[PDB]
Amino acid sequence: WTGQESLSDSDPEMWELLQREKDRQCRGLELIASENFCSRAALEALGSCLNNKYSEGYPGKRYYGGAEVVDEIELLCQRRALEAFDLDPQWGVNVQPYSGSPANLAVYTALLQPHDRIMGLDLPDGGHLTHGYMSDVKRISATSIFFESMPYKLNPKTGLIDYNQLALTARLFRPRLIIAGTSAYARLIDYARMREVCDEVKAHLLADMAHISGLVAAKVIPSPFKHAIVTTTTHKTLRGARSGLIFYRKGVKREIPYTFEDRINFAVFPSLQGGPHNHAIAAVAVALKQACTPMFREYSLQVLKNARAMADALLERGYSLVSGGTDNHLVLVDLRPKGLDGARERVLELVSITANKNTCPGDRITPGGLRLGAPALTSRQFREDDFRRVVDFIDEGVNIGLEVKSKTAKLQDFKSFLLKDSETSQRLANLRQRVEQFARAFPMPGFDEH
Amino acid sequence: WTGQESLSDSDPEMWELLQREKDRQCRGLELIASENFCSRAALEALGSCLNNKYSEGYPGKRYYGGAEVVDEIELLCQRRALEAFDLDPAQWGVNVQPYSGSPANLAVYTALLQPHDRIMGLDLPDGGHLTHGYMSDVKRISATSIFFESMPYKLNPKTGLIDYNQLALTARLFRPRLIIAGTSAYARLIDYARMREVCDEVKAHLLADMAHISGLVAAKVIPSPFKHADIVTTTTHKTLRGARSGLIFYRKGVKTGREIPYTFEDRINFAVFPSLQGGPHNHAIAAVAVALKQACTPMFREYSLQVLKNARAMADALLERGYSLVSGGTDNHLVLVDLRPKGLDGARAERVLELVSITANKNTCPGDITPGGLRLGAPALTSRQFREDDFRRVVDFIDEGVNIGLEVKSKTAKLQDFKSFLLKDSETSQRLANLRQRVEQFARAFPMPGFDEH
Amino acid sequence: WTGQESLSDSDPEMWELLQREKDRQCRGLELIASENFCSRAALEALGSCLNNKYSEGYPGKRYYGGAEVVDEIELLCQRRALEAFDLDPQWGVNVQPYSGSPANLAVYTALLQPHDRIMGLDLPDGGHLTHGYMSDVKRISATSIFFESMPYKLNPKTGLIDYNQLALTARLFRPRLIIAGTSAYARLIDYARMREVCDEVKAHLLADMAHISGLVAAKVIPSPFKHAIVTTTTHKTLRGARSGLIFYRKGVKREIPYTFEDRINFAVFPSLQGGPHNHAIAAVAVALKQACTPMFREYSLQVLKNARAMADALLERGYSLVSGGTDNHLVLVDLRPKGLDGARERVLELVSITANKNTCPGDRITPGGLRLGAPALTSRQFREDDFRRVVDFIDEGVNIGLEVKSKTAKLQDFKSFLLKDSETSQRLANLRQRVEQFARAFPMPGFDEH
Amino acid sequence: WTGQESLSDSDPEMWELLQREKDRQCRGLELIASENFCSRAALEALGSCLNNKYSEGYPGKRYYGGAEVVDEIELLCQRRALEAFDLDPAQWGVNVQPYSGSPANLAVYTALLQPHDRIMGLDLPDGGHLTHGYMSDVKRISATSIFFESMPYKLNPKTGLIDYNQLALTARLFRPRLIIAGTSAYARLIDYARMREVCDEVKAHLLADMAHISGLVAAKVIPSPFKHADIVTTTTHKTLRGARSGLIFYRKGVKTGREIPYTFEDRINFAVFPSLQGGPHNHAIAAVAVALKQACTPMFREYSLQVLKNARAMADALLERGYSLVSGGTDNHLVLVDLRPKGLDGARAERVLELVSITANKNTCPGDITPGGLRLGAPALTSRQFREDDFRRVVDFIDEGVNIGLEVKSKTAKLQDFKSFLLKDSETSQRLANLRQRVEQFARAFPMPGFDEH
Ligand SMILES: Nc1nc(=O)c2c(ccn2CCCCc2ccc(C(=O)N[C@H](CCC(=O)N[C@@H](CCC(=O)N[C@H](CCC(=O)O)C(=O)O)C(=O)O)C(=O)O)c(F)c2)[nH]1
Ligand SMILES: Nc1nc(=O)c2c(ccn2CCCCc2ccc(C(=O)N[C@H](CCC(=O)N[C@@H](CCC(=O)N[C@H](CCC(=O)O)C(=O)O)C(=O)O)C(=O)O)c(F)c2)[nH]1
Repeated sequence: WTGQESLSDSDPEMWELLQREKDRQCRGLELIASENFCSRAALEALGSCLNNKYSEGYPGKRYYGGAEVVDEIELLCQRRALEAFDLDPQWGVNVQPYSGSPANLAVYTALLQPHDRIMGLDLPDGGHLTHGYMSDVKRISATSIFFESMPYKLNPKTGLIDYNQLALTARLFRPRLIIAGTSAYARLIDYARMREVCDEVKAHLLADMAHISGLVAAKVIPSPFKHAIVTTTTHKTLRGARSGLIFYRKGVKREIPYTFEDRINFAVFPSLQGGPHNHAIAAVAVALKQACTPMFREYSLQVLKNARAMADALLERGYSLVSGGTDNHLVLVDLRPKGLDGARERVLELVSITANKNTCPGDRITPGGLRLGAPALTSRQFREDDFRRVVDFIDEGVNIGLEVKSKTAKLQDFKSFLLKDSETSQRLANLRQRVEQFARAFPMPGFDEH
Repeated sequence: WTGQESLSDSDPEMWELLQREKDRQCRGLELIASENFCSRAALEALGSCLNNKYSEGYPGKRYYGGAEVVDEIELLCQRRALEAFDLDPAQWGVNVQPYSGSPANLAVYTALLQPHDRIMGLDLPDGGHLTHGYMSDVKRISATSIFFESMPYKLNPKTGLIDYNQLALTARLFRPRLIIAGTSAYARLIDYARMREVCDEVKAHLLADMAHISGLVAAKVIPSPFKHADIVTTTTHKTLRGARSGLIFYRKGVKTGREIPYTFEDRINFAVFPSLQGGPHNHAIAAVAVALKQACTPMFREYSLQVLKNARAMADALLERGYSLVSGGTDNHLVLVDLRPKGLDGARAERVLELVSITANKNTCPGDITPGGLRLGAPALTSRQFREDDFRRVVDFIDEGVNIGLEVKSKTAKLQDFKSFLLKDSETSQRLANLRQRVEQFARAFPMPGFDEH
Repeated sequence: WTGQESLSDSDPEMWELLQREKDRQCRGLELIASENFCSRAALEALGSCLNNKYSEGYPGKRYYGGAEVVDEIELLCQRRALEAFDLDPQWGVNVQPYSGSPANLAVYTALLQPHDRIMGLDLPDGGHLTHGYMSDVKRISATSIFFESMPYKLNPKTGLIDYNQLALTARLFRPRLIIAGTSAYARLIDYARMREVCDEVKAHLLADMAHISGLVAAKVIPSPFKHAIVTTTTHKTLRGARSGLIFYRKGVKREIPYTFEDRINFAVFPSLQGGPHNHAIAAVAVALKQACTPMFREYSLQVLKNARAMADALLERGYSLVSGGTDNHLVLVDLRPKGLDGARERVLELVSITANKNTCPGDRITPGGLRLGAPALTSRQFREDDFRRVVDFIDEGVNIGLEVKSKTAKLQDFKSFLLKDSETSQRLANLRQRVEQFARAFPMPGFDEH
Repeated sequence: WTGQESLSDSDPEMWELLQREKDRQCRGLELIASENFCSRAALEALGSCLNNKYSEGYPGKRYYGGAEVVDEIELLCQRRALEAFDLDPAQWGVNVQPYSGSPANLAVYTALLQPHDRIMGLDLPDGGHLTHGYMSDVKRISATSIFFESMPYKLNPKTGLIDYNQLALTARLFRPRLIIAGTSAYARLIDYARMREVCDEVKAHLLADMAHISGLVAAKVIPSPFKHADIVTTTTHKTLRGARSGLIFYRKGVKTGREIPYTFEDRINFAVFPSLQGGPHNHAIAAVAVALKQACTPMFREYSLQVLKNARAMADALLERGYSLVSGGTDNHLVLVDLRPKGLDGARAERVLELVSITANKNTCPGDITPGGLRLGAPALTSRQFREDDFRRVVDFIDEGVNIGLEVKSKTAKLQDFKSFLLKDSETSQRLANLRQRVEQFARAFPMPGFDEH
């Protein structure tokens, strides 16, 4: 045993399940909002020898040693972050977060004291749990256990941010930080609006560029670097490895400076994390060079044009859509007026198009909508003529659930309907086969084999 | 643009630094204790297409969909983790989603302890990690010390072993809710049954950190903490020779007439998700499961027994050169040389051997901001098929390297001037070039796990 | 030296200032809302030998010994509390709080965990600080430091409790306890209203009977013992010594019981306090027997009739009045439409009628109204014909401040106006003399001498 | 109804119990340490018309109005407090609004410490109060332990003195923000300069509790803590022979070129109001100021020297009867008899002497839920013009009373049965009646401060 044997011959049991997943990602049209298909160039760096380097430290201030190469890869991800997200090196960025969720908790540990107060878009309102979600029976997110805070909702019959129930709940809550983060929100954030709301309440505003990372970088969608520190994930829209970073402003705000400088750096290490995943830091810096290319500018223009083409086709098929339309990479289809809901995701799962339940902007265990994300298959060189091609397959998939829902009542029986009916089982097996035949016809980033 | 281009031509600027570090890992003698060289089989799965699967959920309990195949790597990683440390699945459970060892430690705190509850951990300048609860005398630095109150338990400064007396004493005076038997820089073994008797007298949860001894415990090479602890956290890398991730081992099953249950299973699983993390790094989950099956093989046992034999040969050789080792010696994978009797501190050595391409780290010796010792790690080069005869050759290179720094200390005074002395002195740099190149010729001659090119 | 010498001969320096205060309390018409004049029978028990008894314990569960007499005085205050505030001994009461503020913090330590959440009427909205008041620069009340919580406001152009901004801010805050407490609020609390709001939000509702203690006891004003635990002070309206108590429901709410039982008893001791002020517990129990008398029923009917007579006379004099009128013991005069404000209290201070600034229901350092309390001089056998007699003296006092305000700008100069003008100094010296001559003509509870 | 009726005719039901307790205070030998008999001059001011003055504010900084005269009692109470303990007003300040000693202690915590900061205090079963931070091994009971984290510092169990070694040790391991030199049941004196060296090595605020030694310090009878402490809290009653209130003493004035200031003045004043309290109990503020001027007189010095002489005569007499005293003896106002060598616990004695009209309290002796000793207090009867010859007569009555309980223990077993034995046994009750009545004849013969009638 040497340690350089092939995965196919060292452990064929895992090689089995590795390329069975590569099959399913090519066999199916992944329309999950948070999902993307990383490039081979970044996937090669993700599984590189940089995993064998413990670099607990910082540029010039490392507690270890021998981090010669890792230092310049360290700063290059920073330089590429300042170049993919313009502005004078006036701005600083930290690239050590293990993912997007640790990036949000890090900024809280950096700027907020324990049990300090936050404002955040509720998870059933277009956010993730990192934004501060307590349930009415239990505290769910650690951002809600270590920091007390209250949800920030949007207009339930308009789909845009409710700035009336915002300044109201703000003056009555006086938090130290609010979040303008998006997980399921189809339009644009008014940055200048909430910035002065944050000084009326004396709060810092933080967003999540998780679903718009590449949209802001290619100047296709507006950026916060004149109206906001704000954190983001590496993947989803930037088409990279699983990591995260935190964008903080540096310099003056003698004049008063900006305090968002070394406390964020101190929060990710040595406060919350330890060894930087240097293989991920380099993998994403390859995708950070991807973000400075003209192809990425055209790819990003493709994802919005495709998200609007997906919407306009979804619009004509008889679907109501919260928000009114779309101005991002995502769709928030409202299926309740069409007799469908979010949970009855299982039907399209056995057809091999992966979606997710989404909180209905205004309903009452069963959600009422679902969330589709364009950039996943748009990375497969999809087009708008192929983006109304998707819609007929979603329209066909809805009709299978719409008919079995009329033949049942329970949903423990609705999902068992697709298993024992042996007639809908004929209809699903045939439906996925053409979805598999269609999905396999487009290129797929990454390795041909794994 | 297709997305399947080679890294060498898509970004030659990173291909530049990718094999320049692969050179430096072959170019240098990595003596860091926490560092290892992962296997090629795991690196292929680590940078696989499993990064393109968002599986926010749990095996069979996922809020998303299409998780048919991606689930099976999780449950197989579960079974392989319970098999690498010989735990029958009806008595023990394991969670394989922690992104690393630090999120794994904080997850157990959020799972069993309430905010501002009390923790006890070996102090960092005494052999512990930051996740164990380390405050400075001016500031709380680690998040385990901000969200949870904590107090250190130090060692006997003239014994080098964990003072298990000043632990049970101050525990009765502190009433903590969880104690850690976790080690980052300590050359001997933790008396787990001892810490078991302290943890049930005060009613506290006992957690260990197999971070530096995971594979030593996996090969049954050293006594295990899975019989004297309720929780056990570990890293997937370090001694286990895997990807950078973490695990959490919790006991399941049975613990008036009615029986006491076990509460850790569903509280730990809730802490890692949806409380603290989000998308599970499945590319790492599969990579560490690949190193988990290798870890159940007789080859991994032989490797782990070699790590001990090499760590003791490195220690016994350093002893004869006139060096001091706290605790007296070693029974694990690491050495903790005390450089104070040799007229040199921890930091100034760490710079000398760094520019010679022997990677060490400063370590604080019981006594005194600038340390006086270093931490040497066997499992890094033991994975390079090193032997004891090749591990006393390393020691002579360290002994020769110390004398280079020991002489510049006589020619300088400060340490802002000590580090620029080793750069411009065309005579000590000439002596450095011979030692650095000769270590390179020695280090480059050994095999290296992973891709030769990547 | 024996220890039984008279205060007049042992320390004449303090006897001087003791009977100079008894002069000023008789020489002036105390119209402070929180103020009352205690009876001699209770004042005698307040300075009794019960100060020399350390009774750290509880009925039958005392850690000390020899508390034979103090036990029956202990329970008698309880029995008199259950008799002055009817209902089956279904209800329990704790009589150890040192005052009213420690009573509120005790119920929080009893039912709430540290940093749990509260809802409370803001201090500038009719509450005290015990209700949870944070300033926009500093946390002021300890109820706001040990428990995070947010204010509960009222309708700013109606004066009644804003139940729209109540259920709104409630669902978005999900606290464990809300307060319905009054310090400056002229009307009645809808108890049944907020009780079900407290179960929609899953919160306990606590009030402060501080300004209505005797009004609820004589059945003149509605009680909470069917729609609420709720704490109160001993004095203000009950005309007793300075202490406090906490009223908690006992028994069932097998059936689920009420948890408000031994945790309140544990919070006042041994958690927050120590030695019970037994001299105060007995002094107030004398005033608790006062609350079961027909005279107290007629006295309480006098305070409301006088508060409405004071209002109706204040109404006709050209004063606007928030809330619309009055249904309690208090007045919340709105002086801004009359060119006066709250701060310009100094004028009537040198005239010897003591008032206090009150937060204007809707203004912008200088408040805009003041708070008068009827039960203070109503204890001096005042009448309604004597309660419009007050109004002309308040009307005259306003006109002194209204004219000097036109002759100055600053208020550091407005208060120095009444010192150096030597013409308004003639007008104030003459004004207080007839106020002193009028106030001295009525009986005064307590000792003739001290 | 006028409001000026006599208590005897307005409520004869309370006049019933008012002089029935005044009887019982003359009827019995009050041996409680914390208890004293307040002066008539203070009782007149305590139940004065100053209860009818709401003065939410501070001398010169009141948010209300008409506080002309009521202010002057405050500032005079300030001056008299600084004069009773010899503190020049430019170096020390005092706050006179705390309702008692417990709100005074928590006020200093809210003033200088943040929530969940750390406190150190002598454990309650070791000689401390609850305000010092006492948690049980199952529950946090005192509010000082819920809002602030804390840990006890115990005593040497075979010395009876405060272990100042296991204090500076565990302090370096605990990094507290404030330590207390406060005592509730400890017969010797606290080494303040010792606790001063521990409190500045860890940078912590040193606070004392003169609760049991306020008047002993006021008469300069025992060494004072006003030279080795930044804060000092005290009760107005107990040894100071005043009304039930509290005080807080903080240092003011001066503590690179620039000088260090003192931060306690405006932080302490803000904690007592408007943070924690509301209306100042001015009737108590004036009452304690009356006892504060008496405390600066040679009569109060003679009384305080007598409290020591009587406490030592009580101790030396108990020693000869075959009783044990922890610490060895006494140098303050209290005795801590250890009843375990006499075959009897703390609780069962406390019942016997209670029904004989000698008031004691159970006290836990270093060793073991049901104590084994009691706490005897001199200043209660020393205020009744007691002498040492009259304080060994008390001891013989305690010695005789113990033998009554020592024999019933041989005739019963439980303590639910021990307390009903002393009630229905027409033979031990006959022996109790002689001892109780003869203590009554002795106790009734001494003067009593306060009203004879009230
Ligand atoms: N066994 C063990 N366990 C582990 O876990 C471990 C290993 C190996 C790796 N690992 C895991 C990774 C270990 C990570 C780690 C460790 C310790 C500290 C720490 O705490 N050091 C302080 C000094 C740190 C300190 O003063 N920080 C100041 C900065 C002040 C400054 O920069 N300059 C001032 C200027 C003042 C003037 O103007 O005069 C000066 O001159 O001092 C602050 O934060 O404020 C100390 O050594 O005590 C740490 F942070 C981060 N082995
Ligand atoms: N030097 C000193 N300092 C002072 O400050 C001081 C003095 C003199 C006066 N002062 C100031 C006043 C002192 C105030 C003070 C003191 C101690 C405790 C305390 O903490 N005691 C616990 C037992 C207390 C305890 O178990 N409480 C249970 C109740 C459980 C129960 O009632 N029954 C169960 C049934 C179980 C079954 O069904 O089996 C049983 O049987 O045990 C709880 O709270 O849950 C102990 O002694 O350790 C205290 F609370 C309150 N002298």
